[PDB]
Parts: sequence; structure tokens; C-alpha cells
Amino acid sequence: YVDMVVNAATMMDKQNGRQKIGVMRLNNTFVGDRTYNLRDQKMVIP
Amino acid sequence: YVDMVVNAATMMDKQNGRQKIGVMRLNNTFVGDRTYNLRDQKMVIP
Amino acid sequence: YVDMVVNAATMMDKQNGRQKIGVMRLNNTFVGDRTYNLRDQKMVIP
Amino acid sequence: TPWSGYLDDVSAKFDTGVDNLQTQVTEALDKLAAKPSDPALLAAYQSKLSEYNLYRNAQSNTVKVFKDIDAAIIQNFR
Amino acid sequence: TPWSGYLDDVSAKFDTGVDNLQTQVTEALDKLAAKPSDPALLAAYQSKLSEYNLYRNAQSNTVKVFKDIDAAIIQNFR
Amino acid sequence: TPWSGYLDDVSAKFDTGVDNLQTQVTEALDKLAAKPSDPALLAAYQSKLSEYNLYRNAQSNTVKVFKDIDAAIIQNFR
Amino acid sequence: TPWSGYLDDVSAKFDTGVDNLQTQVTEALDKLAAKPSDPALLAAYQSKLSEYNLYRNAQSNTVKVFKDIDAAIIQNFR
Amino acid sequence: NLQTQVTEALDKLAAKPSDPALLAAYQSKLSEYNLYRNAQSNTVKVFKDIDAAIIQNFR
Amino acid sequence: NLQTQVTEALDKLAAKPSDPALLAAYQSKLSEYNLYRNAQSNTVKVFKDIDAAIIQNFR
Amino acid sequence: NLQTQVTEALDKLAAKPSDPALLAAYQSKLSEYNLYRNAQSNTVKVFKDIDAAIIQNFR
Amino acid sequence: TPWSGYLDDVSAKFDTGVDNLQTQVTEALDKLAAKPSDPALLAAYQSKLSEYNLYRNAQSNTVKVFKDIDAAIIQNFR
Amino acid sequence: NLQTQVTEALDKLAAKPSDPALLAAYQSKLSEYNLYRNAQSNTVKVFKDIDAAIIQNFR
Amino acid sequence: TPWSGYLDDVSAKFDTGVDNLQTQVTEALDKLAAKPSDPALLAAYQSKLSEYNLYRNAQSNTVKVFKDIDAAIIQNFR
Amino acid sequence: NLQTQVTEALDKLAAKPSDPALLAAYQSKLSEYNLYRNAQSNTVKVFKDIDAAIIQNFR
Amino acid sequence: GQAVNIRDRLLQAFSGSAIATAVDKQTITNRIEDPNLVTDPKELAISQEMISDYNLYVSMVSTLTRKGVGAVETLLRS
Amino acid sequence: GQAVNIRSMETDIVSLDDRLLQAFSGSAIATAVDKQTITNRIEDPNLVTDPKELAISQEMISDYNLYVSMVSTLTRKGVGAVETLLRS
Amino acid sequence: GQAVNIRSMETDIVSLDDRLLQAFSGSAIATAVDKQTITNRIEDPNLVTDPKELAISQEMISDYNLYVSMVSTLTRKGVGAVETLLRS
Amino acid sequence: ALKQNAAAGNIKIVAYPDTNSLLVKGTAEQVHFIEMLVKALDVAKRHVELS
Repeated sequence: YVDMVVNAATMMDKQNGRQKIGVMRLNNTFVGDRTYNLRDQKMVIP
Repeated sequence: YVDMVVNAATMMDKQNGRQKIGVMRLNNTFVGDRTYNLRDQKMVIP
Repeated sequence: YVDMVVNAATMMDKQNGRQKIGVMRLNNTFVGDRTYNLRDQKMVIP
Repeated sequence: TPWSGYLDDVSAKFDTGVDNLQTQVTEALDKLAAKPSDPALLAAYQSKLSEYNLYRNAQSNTVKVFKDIDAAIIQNFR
Repeated sequence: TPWSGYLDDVSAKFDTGVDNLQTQVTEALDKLAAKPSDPALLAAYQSKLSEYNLYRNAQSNTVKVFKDIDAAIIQNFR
Repeated sequence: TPWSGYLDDVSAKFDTGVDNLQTQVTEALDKLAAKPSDPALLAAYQSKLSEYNLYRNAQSNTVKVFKDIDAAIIQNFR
Repeated sequence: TPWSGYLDDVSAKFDTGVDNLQTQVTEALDKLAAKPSDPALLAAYQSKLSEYNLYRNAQSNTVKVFKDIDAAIIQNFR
Repeated sequence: NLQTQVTEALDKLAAKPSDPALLAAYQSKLSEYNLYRNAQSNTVKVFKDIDAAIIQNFR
Repeated sequence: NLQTQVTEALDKLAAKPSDPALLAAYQSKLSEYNLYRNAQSNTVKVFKDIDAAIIQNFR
Repeated sequence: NLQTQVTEALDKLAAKPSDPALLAAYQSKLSEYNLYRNAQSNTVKVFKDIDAAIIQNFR
Repeated sequence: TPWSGYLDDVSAKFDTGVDNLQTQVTEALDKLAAKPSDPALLAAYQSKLSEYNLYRNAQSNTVKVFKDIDAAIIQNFR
Repeated sequence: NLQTQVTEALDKLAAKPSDPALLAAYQSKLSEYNLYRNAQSNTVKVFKDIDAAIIQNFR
Repeated sequence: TPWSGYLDDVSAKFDTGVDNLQTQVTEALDKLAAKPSDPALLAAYQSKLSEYNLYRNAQSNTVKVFKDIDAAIIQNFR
Repeated sequence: NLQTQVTEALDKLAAKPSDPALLAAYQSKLSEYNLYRNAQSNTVKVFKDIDAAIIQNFR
Repeated sequence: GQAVNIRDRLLQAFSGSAIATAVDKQTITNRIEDPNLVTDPKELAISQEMISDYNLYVSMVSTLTRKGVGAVETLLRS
Repeated sequence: GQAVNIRSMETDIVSLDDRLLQAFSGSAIATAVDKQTITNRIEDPNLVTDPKELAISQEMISDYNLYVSMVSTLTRKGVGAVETLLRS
Repeated sequence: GQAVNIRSMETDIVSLDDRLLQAFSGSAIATAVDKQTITNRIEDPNLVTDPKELAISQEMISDYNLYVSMVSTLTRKGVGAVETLLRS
Repeated sequence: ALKQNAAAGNIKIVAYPDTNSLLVKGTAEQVHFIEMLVKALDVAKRHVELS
């Protein structure tokens, strides 16, 4: 009885994928980087 | 009694993380580095 | 009694810092290095 | 504390030998861009820019030599 | 317990002998890649790349010497 | 997984460090080739060509440095 | 059966750590030799050929350190 | 259990045989496992050889 | 039958002794074939050496 | 006590791995320590072997 | 007494064989870094650096020759 | 007395390590002292091994 | 009698192959250094300095080849 | 008699170390004497070893 | 999936040591006929133990039989 | 930390065999610990790396190897002298 | 500054037993000093780093090997001549 | 003793102008320690008027 319980306990420890695409539509802002050419300094908005 | 207690204590010490994003809206200061073109020296406030 | 005390002392000696940020507001001087365009010499005070 | 080696310290000696010449070239440039037709300002900027060209060129070739001194000896370890 | 040998401690002395050069190489690349036209950034970057080159070379040649000492002794066991 | 070495990721940081320089050199050329006699367009194209020349030369020479560092280590395997 | 060894383990361990370098250098030789002047393609393959040189010496010099130790065992057979 | 942490560090060098920090630690690892294995081979060998010498004497 | 699948890789390098992938796989074969041949010769040798010692003892 | 003055020059190279004069003195030290260690190993080696030759002779 | 071997004494002989090479590199650099546009200082600094370049290379090469001779002798002890 | 004219040419190069005629002459000396010493090392070696073989033969 | 080897005799063939070339470089430098703007003195000095460069390079490389020949036989003694 | 025409081309190059045709024949000469000398040393060595191996078996 | 199973004194001793020496012969025969087991180093070490204990075992019962029968002749000749 | 044992124990002997048996027991206690402590020096793999503790572990082999070889051949000759005399 | 002694004294033997004691005692001092000579050659670390002194220490090792090996086999063949005569 | 085994070089100080402040970092006493330095580093300066 001892040799079965020990050997069948260490064999559940040794025992113990698809990607997917999501499309999300924004509602209050554009996408992509914008530039503001205020001609004093190149300000960037990522 | 002794061979059980020593063996079952040195097998508990031999048995012994998710990042996350936070969004913080400021209230008293802009974000990002600003530049002050005071035309004597290019001063920057980080 | 002697073999117990020696073997317990040499098993205790084998078993034997957090950073933190402080914000200090100054009161009598600006911060950062300055440059003095006094047109005799671009003088700097670190 | 940001660590600084000996090769860092040789290039810093050129940096401390001039006090704020990197500032002085930009400041002489800032007065020039407002009115780029004054010969007294052009001759001042020609002197400081030519001083700044030899500053960086003399700095970068000397550090390259000390790299080659160390690399020839370290190669002779094994 | 993760084991660490004697050869780890000699190589660890290079790791602890310099403070944050692994950070400093990473820090020098981000300031250069943001604006790869600043002469103040160019002279600093020549020094740090050459410092990291001598860093790894000094590490690897030292371990090779101590490696050859032990193998001559282990052969001299029997 | 598209494999990327360490040298691939450093060179990608140069590509992302400039916003649209691969587009802008070809695009500034297209505005220049329609009318290659506008001084406002000539001074703009002089800036982008010299920036793209210094961009690729500093990028390609940097990978060459990291190449010689690894080969000194790989030779010290055996 | 097509049999694998422990030395075949470590060599194919290199072939699964890398993913497409045995063919990623083939798409850039089709690409760069098509127009042999593009700067985004010249530096593309130089990031591909260089990593091809470190990976093939790493899969090679691992073999020599892993052979002679098994020679040292069989030398200790008699 | 030294061979365990040998067999866990080669794969990141397999996935990245261009990281300068990793192969430096890998060489300090892999040469150290090389010195251990032949040491074990040489140390059992003398313990066999001197054990073979006693039966060589009494035969 | 190990020598068979050794002797099947020499011919493709014979037609092309410049392929980088083939000689990488071939070195993994030939050094492994080096480990097989002398191990078998030395291991039969102990089985040879110890039976003669018995008759040297009993004579 | 030679290993002491071995262990005092590597750390200064650890703190400064770009001084040309210091690593020159360090190279002259550690290679000289390379000559000492195999000297002690090779010289004890003959004294085991010649002492084993006597018992090989007298057996 | 801190021990110094014969190979130390050979390398120490180079240190006493040159009079002030450690001083001459530092003093010529400090006068040059104060004003890096003097042709009298440029020709003086080129001279002082090249003497230090051949000095250390001759030092490091000298210890390697006497080492492999000794290593050939130590193998021939037993 | 070969070591004498070994130890006499380093000093003029020590006082002047930029003369082109001397280091060429210095190299012609030092490689020959390199060639002489191991020759002496190799020649004592044959005289030990063949002398050890005689007592190995008669034992 | 001061002893001279075979490597001395090969270098002596260079020594006898040039008559007074160690003198001729110094004398040509002395006429040029008195007036370094004379085309007759410049053209004489370019020839004599460059001949001494090929003289020593051919001299120094020849002793190195005969050294490796000698080391293979002495290694093949025992 | 190869060493004669070895010893006959260096001296004419010594008097004129800038003739392009002469050092080309000299390089074809001087590298060839390097290939001859080590060939004789390596070939006597096996002939010493194979002559020593038979008496090594019967000793 | 890996598996495991669990399960006159001279007349049992010679029969007991009959197959006791036979199975260690066969288990090292297919240890070496399996080429996967001869490439790993730590499998060579446990087979190196397995060769060495084979020699000491059957030699101990050899000589002790020899000394066992060596004690019988002298008493019978008396 | 370190720890040494200052007290050595001793027993009276009355006969000749126990004087032989304490050399027999004294040799068995030396080899049983010295076969193991150098392996503990081998199995601890930091002890197989430093050249300082490598050179003492180099010579500890020779201390173990020459000692057991001496007591073998002395006993081989010692039992050999009793063999020949009773055969005569 | 080094030193040599020039007197090799002679005491009379009264027997062969008195003769053998000089040859052993004259050799036991000599075999102790040379092994102690080569260690102090080694233990002085400035002696083992010079090229000229290495061939001196190379010579003194190989003479020590050839000396004690030559006295071992003669005594082995000497006592071997005894065993055959007593067996006859 | 191990918290008194902090490196002096592990001190990192940055300026921050838009609140006229310093940001320092370290273990629990050296942030208090260099506070004593900066509290004795800005005194109110005095005016001098020329004629």
C-alpha cells in the first residue's frame, strides 16, 4: 500500500494556445500620432 | 518518531507576480517636459 | 548535553535594506546650476 | 552616484579645462541668429565655433588611443 | 538555495566593482537614440561603449586563467 | 515568435528613435524633385540628408562594436 | 527510427532557441541583392549576417567543450 | 543539483545568443560544470584504483 | 547499425563541402561516433582483462 | 600570504577597469600567481609518484 | 615584507628604466586640456603619448615571453 | 654566460624605448634565449626518462 | 668573445646589406630640419625615411618566421 | 641541396629590399623552406615512435 | 508516460550470484548499445561506477574462492 | 564558526590483542571519515573551485592514498612471515 | 654568503654492523636536506620565478629521483638474493 | 550594522525646479541625515549696497 500511494503522487506533479484579433472603434479621439506645428517648438503628442 | 519529524520539517522549507497599469489625472501641473525660450539661454523645466 | 549545545550554536549562526524617497522643500536658494551672462565671463555657480 | 571610470575622467578634463564653452558657443549663436549680418558678431562666432570644432575633435581622438592601450594589454592576458 | 562558486565571486567583483554600468549603457543609448546629433552626447557615448568592451574582456580573460589552473591540478590528482 | 537577437533590438531603437525619417527622406525628395530651385526647400533637404547620413552610419558602426565584443567571448569558450 | 543524442539535444536546442535565422538571412539576400544600394536593406542584412555568425560559432564551440569531457570519462575507463 | 541550473541557462542563450550579460554568466557557469565533472571522474578513479591494489596484493 | 547512419551523411557533404547546415549536423554525428567506438573497445577490454586474471590466479 | 596581495589588485581594477598602469601591475601579479600554483601541484606530484614507486618495488 | 617576484622585477625594471613617463602624460594633458589649440602643446602631447604607448606594450609582451618558457619547464618536472 | 648579454641589452632600451635598431637587436637576442632555455629543458628530459626506464626494466 | 647566433646572422645580413643607412636617415633629417621648406630637401627625405621603414619591417618579420620553425623541432624532441 | 638556393635569395634582397620581382620569388622560396624543415621533423618522430613502440610492447 | 513496477546455504549462494553477475553484464551491454546513454556525462558517471563495482565484486568472490580452495590442499597433503 | 574538542578519551589495556585492536579500530575510524570529508569537499562545489582549497585537496588525496597502502603491504609482509615459518 | 665543509672524518669500524650505520646515517641526512632544499627553493617564491634558477631546480629534482631509485632496487635485489639462498 | 552598511555612493539626488525642491533616496536614516546638511546649507543671504 505504501509503494502505490507514493509513486502515484509524484506522477501527478510531473503531469501538473490560440491567439485572437480584436478590433476596437474609438469614439472621442483620433488614432495615430498627431503633430502640432506651433512654429516656436516642435511639440509632440504620442 | 524522530525520523518523521526531521524529514517532514526540511521538506516544507524546501517548498517555500502580476504587473498592472494605473492612470492618474493631474490637477495642478501639465505633463511632459516644457521649454522656456528666454533667448539668453535655453532653460528647461523637466 | 555538550553535543546538543554545540550543534545548535553552529546552526543558528548560519541562519543569521529598503529604499525610500524623501521630498524636502528648500527655503533660501534656487535649485539647479545657474549661468551668469555678465558679458565679461559666462560665470557658473553649481 | 553615477560611476565614472578613468576613461570617463580623461574626457572630463577637457570638459573642465574650458569652463562653459559649450554654453558660450550656443549663446554666441543665439545673438547671431537674431541679426545675421553684423561683421563684429560674425567674427566673434567664427572664432568660437572654430574653437569648438577643435575642442570635440581633440577630445574624441585621445580617448580612442587609451582604448587601444588597454585593449592591447588585456589581449596579452591569456 | 541557489549555489554560487568561487569563480562566481571573482566575476561578481567586476559586477559590484562598477556601480551601474549595465544601467549606464542602457541610459546612454536612450539619450543618443532620441537625438543622435548632440556633441555633448557623442563624447559621453564613445567612453561608455569602450568601457563596456573592456569590462567583459577583463571578466572573460580572468576566468580562463583560473580555469586552466584547476584542470592542471585535477589531472595531477591520480 | 519572430526571433530577435540583442543586436536586433538595439537597431530597432534607432528606427523608433526617429519618427518618420525613412518616409521623410523619400518624401522631402519628392517635394524637391518637382521644383529643385526653391531656397526654402533646399535648406530643408540639406537638413534631412545630413541627418539620414549620420543616422545610418552611427547605427551600423555601433552593431560592429557589439559584434567584436561577443566574438572575444565566444573565442574564450573553448 | 531517427535517433537523437544528448549532443543532438544541445545542437537542436540552438535550433529551437532561434526561430528563423536559417531563412531570415535568405529573405534579405533576396531583398538586398535585388537592389544592392538600399540603406534600410544594407543595414537589414548586416543585422542578419552578424547574428548568423555568433549563432553558428555558439552551436559549434559548445560541441567541443561537451565532447572532451566525455573523452575524459572514457579515459577514466581503464 | 548543479546540473539542474546548468540545463536552465542554456536556453536563454539559445533564444538570445547575443546578450552580452547572459553569455558572460553562462561561461562562468559552463566552465564551472566542466571542472566539476572530470573532478568527480578522477576522484572515484583513485578510489577504485587503490581498491584494486589490495586485491592485487593478496592474489 | 550506428555506422550506417554515420556513413549516410558523408555523401551530401561530398557533393557540397560548403553547406553550413550540413557540417554542423555532421560534427554532431562524427564526434558522437568518436564517443561510441572507443567506449565499446575499452569496455570489452575489462571483460577480457579480468577473466585472464582468474586463470592467472588458479594456475 | 601571496594570495592576499593577489586579492588586493583585482578590486581596484573592479573599481577602475580602465587604468593602464594598474592592470599592467595586475597582469604581472596574477600571471605570477599562475606560475606558483602549478609549481606546488607539480612538485608534490613527483613525491607521491616516487613514494609509490618504492611500494611498487617492495611488494 | 610584501613579496615581489623576478617577473615583478623585470616589470619593475621598465618602471625605473623610464624616468618620468607617468608624470609626463599627466602634465602634458593638463596643459593641453586648459588650452587645446596650442601647436606647441599639440606637438608636445603627440610625443608624450607615443612613448607611453610603446612602453606598456613592451611591458605586457615581456611578461608573456618569460611565462611560456617557464610553463615549458614546469611541465618537464615530473 | 649567455644571460649576461641577455641582461645588458634591455637597459639601453629601458633608457630609450624608441630606438629602431636596438629593439630589433633585442628581439634577436630574446627569442634565442627563449630557444636556448627550453632546449636545455628538453635535453635533461631525455636523460631522466631513459634512466628511469632502466630501473623500470630490472624491477 | 661576444656570442652571436643565427638570428643575429640573419639580421647581420640586413646590417651588411645596408652600408650606412642608420647614418643616412639622421643626416637627411638634419638637412631637412635646418630648412623644412626646400623641395630638394623634402624629396631626399621622403626616399630615405621610407626605405628605412621597409628595411626594418623586412628584417623583423624574417626572424619571426625562423622562430616558429625552431619551436616545432624542439617540441618534437621528447 | 634546397638550402643552398634558400641561402642564395636573401642576400640579393638584403642589398635591395625594394625590387618587387625578387621578394616574390623569395617569398615562394622562403615559405617553402619552412614547409620542408617541419616535414622532416614530423616524419622522423613517427619513425622514432614506431621503433620505440615494439620494444615498448616487449619490455 | 513513464512507468515503474514494484515487487546448505552454498546451493543458493552460487545460484544467487549466478544471475547477480549476469544482469549487471547485460545492463551495461545495452547501456553502451543504447547511444543515448553514452552521450550524457552524468549517465557516464553512474555507468563508470557500474563498471568499477563489477570488477571489485567478481574479483572478491574469485580470490576468496582461491583462498578458500587455497586452504584445503595443505591440510590434505598434511 | 569553528569548534574543536579538547578532551581525548583513553582506556586501560591489559592484554596484547586489544593493543592490536585499537590500531585496527584506529585505522578504521581514520579511513571512514577521510573517505567522506574529501568527498564532502568534492560534493560542495565551491570547495572544488578556489585554488587555495584546491591545493590542500590535492595533497589530501596523497595523505589518504599513501596511508592505506602502507598498512596493506605491512600486513602482507606481516602475514607472509607467519606463512613461511609454519610451512618450513 | 654560503659555506662548505672540507673534513670528511673517519671513525674505525669494529664490525660490519658499525660499517652499515655510517652508510645509512650518511645517506639519511643527505636524503632529508635535498628534499628540504627543493621545498625551500619552492617556498622562497622569488626563486621559482626566475628562468636561470629553474634549470637548477630542474637538475636537483631529477638527481633526487635517480638517487633514491638507485638505492631502492639494490636493496630489493639484495634482499631478493637473500630469499633465494634461504629457500635453496 | 547592515543598515549601517549603506553605500555613500548609493545616494541619488535630483533637482526639481517647478517646486524648488530636491528628491533624494536612501535607507531610513540617511534621508534624515542629509536633511541635516541641507538645513544648514541655505541661510538667508545678506544685502550689500554700493555707492
